[PDB]
Amino acid sequence: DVVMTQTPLTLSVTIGQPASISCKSSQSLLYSDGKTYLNWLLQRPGQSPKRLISLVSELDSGVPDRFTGSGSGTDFTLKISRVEAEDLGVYYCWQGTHFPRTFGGGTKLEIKRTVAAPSVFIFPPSDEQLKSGTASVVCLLNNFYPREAKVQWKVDNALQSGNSQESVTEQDSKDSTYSLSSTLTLSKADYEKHKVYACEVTHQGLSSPVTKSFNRGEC
Amino acid sequence: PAPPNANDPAPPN
Amino acid sequence: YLQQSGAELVRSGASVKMSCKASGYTFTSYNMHWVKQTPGQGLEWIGYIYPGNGVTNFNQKFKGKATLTADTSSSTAYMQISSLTSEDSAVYFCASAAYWGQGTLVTVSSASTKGPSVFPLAPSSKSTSGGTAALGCLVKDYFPEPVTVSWNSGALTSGVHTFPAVLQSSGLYSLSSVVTVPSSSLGTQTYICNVNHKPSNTKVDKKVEPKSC
Repeated sequence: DVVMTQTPLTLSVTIGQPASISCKSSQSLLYSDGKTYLNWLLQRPGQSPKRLISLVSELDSGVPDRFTGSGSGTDFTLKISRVEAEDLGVYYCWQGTHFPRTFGGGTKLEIKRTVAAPSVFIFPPSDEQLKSGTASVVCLLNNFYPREAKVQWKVDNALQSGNSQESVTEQDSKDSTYSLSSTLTLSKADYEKHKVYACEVTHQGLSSPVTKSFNRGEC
Repeated sequence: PAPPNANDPAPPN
Repeated sequence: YLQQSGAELVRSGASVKMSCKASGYTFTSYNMHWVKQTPGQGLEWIGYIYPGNGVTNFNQKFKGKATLTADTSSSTAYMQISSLTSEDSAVYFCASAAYWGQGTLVTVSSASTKGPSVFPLAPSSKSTSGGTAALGCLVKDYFPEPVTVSWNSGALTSGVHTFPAVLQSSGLYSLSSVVTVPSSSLGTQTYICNVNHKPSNTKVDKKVEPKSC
């Protein structure tokens, strides 16, 4: 099989920076009709791929002219003249000359931006869920950068471990930030043993840790 | 409307 | 434009058949490719069919497992995969000319499907920040992926964050979908989360109401 070697693995770029991605094939991609079937794709986080370039250099309809493709034989490059926030995602090359068709391993383009503190929100469990015998408490951190954030649960000031799960969004295609949820889950019986439920958030955008809290049954 | 380029050659008949 | 069929739960050793409906280009003029996306987000070519004459070509790895067909009267392409195993759980895409389909998720498992419970994340003074309020829906205890979540029948998209599901210690999945809105708005606007889980044929609409606290 023809191996497509893509580099770099990751691009960490600021808005306005040029970027370039290299694709090297292990054999020539020149086909016997004289065309070189080398395509470039972008898969933004959460979406299907979209083709940007075909036949090495030909942009698809709607693709911004900031993108250019070049190369021949075995060495190919995708260049972005100045990166915009919506360019994030994973770029792939893929060759259509040989069987099997093969793809490069992907280059992840991530955007570097200024630090942005999270907005922090907390949700007590719903009465519907409590009636079923479980209490989930949710702490939400919205639109922050960088992605590292420390979220600690405290129940009547006791630090919790072992009862929560976190999930982080993909980087946002418009403001290049992340959001994160932390869900503390207890049985109703355990929930009812305690009064103060708090989530404490530490992040480089905050001058000191932020706590959001409620007393059980006040809501 | 200029049709999109192929990703790869079609097979013969 | 390529529109693929919905997600599938299939038992180990059984088969799956998925479709890809094409519009807006000449279906019969381009190879129709099928591509598997691996967990690490690599892409792996399965094969193509050329709908102009029916010729297929395959990755040797999928020969004897994959069958590709194309209905030129309806501009629809089909892929069948037989003898499924754990390694066949993946998202599968069709691709042709400049277009890719949205993908079909196939989960290979013998476990029964289970629809989600949907609970409100109600806004309150504890979910306000700088004049905005957050609200959402907690979608809990379903199997397999995916659930889709829309807000107000797809009319509400700005500021929505539908988080990647987590795997619970039970083996069921859970996710939340949240939105940030003006806090001035909570008495007049209606926020309904629409949750669809195709494998269990579950559809839930839940109006999220504020708490008084």
